[PDB]
Amino acid sequence: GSLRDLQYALQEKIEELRQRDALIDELELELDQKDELIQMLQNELDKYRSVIR
Amino acid sequence: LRDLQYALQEKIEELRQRDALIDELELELDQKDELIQMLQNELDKYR
Repeated sequence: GSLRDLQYALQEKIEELRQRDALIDELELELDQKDELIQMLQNELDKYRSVIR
Repeated sequence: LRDLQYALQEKIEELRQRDALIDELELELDQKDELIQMLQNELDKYR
């Protein structure tokens, strides 16, 4: 009764954590991609300012 | 049954931590998007 309520709440939290963890993985993946893009962009700009920056 | 309450409390705390991290990560990627846009606008001066 109370036991079942607790069991469900725990199980719910465990399922919530796994979704949270999956989201985090996707986010960190997205971050690395944007990081690489920022580098590509900065390197590209540097072609034009190599000597004078 | 105290074991279940302690277990639940720990998961609650962990969920709070996960949620805080997600907020940070999301703010970060929003900000990387702005840098990217800023850098593209800059590159457009050179093409």
